[PDB]
Amino acid sequence: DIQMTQTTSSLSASLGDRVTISCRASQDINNYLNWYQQKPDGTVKILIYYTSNLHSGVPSRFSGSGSGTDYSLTISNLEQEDIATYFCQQGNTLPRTFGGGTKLEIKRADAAPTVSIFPPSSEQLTSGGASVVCFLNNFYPKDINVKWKIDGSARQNGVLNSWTDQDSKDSTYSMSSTLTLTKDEYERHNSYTCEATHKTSTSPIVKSFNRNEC
Amino acid sequence: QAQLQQSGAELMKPGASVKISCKATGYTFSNYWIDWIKQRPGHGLEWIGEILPGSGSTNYNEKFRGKATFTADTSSNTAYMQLSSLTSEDSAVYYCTRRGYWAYDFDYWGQGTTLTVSSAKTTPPSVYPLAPGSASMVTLGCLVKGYFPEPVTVTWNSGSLSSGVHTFPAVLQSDLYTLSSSVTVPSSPRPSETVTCNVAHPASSTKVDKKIVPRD
Repeated sequence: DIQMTQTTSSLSASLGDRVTISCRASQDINNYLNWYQQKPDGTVKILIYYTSNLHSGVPSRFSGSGSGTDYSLTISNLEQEDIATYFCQQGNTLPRTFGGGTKLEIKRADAAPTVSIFPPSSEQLTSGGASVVCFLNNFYPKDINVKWKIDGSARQNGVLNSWTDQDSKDSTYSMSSTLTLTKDEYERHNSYTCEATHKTSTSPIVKSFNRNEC
Repeated sequence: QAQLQQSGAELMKPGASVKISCKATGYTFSNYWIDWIKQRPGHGLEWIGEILPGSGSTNYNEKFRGKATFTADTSSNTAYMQLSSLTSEDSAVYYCTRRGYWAYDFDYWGQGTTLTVSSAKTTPPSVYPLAPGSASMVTLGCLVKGYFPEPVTVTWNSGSLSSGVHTFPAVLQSDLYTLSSSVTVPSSPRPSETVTCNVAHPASSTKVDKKIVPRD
């Protein structure tokens, strides 16, 4: 077996920037090192075959060098479509092995999330369940925070979250959060608050609603 | 446009087996070898084995050995991979590829199939609509709760609305998944006009349409 190693597993870079992902091998590979690209949604397409250098009909800003153990793929001009995960893979000995990967991100202006909270639907209440959805969308950087305060109190229980991969048309991220409870406890309070804390506002962007108001 | 139509069965109880299917049309099926790769959500892209359609051939990974077996079929042009003694770790996304003779690269990848080993009863995604509650751009939503196994297909306006849309990965809470999607539009559009998120779920062959209507 041959252990393929990719140094940085994640990489952030600004548009236009050149970028060089390096993949190392357990020993000489006689130059049998390929390069692939897996954008989100699992779609993968090769990039270079034989020890880099060689393409397949893909963009010309992709290239790669490499000798025996140290090869490396290079992106010359970064386009807002190059955001994906890049792997390497030697097809010399057996079994065929891949590197760990390298998620490439495109640094872009710090923005704030657009929040939106939503009350249980008429439909789910009929079923004895109360779920409160809050959306924190199109923000950057990806590190943001979310807290629920029911009638001025704590979350921690009944909240499930879900972050998205960076968008490919505006290098932004978005988060969804869901406070769930039994319709029964939903009716025991009046104020429900989605408190989001990012680093673009020295004060948490807040959305919330009450129950008799509706 | 040479490619490989993939997607075998996605759900079988632990302790049984399946046969992910891989159709490769767009070149001469028996000329080049085929590859089967594995990608568990822990982002590891493991190389399973490889078969040459014309012969019998094969080179398995001394790991998935006994765990996988590559089936021919020169006739229809479809490669197969049966996985047995299935457990929670075989649950992952499997890829089939074509290797290009001369150099050992995988030039054309299929869209991979997602396998789910589990003894959980399939269940219809309950769909509730997310409509703004506090009386330019407004965001609305669809909450798809309690559904197994994956996946579902969420769209807005039979495909007509695709920008300002956001569908978040699901979350297993307790045997059931629950996912939601959001879609933003200019204020004028709604509720001045209709906005409906159609969610699909083959597992239960359920296909629902829920339109967002003012004041919850």
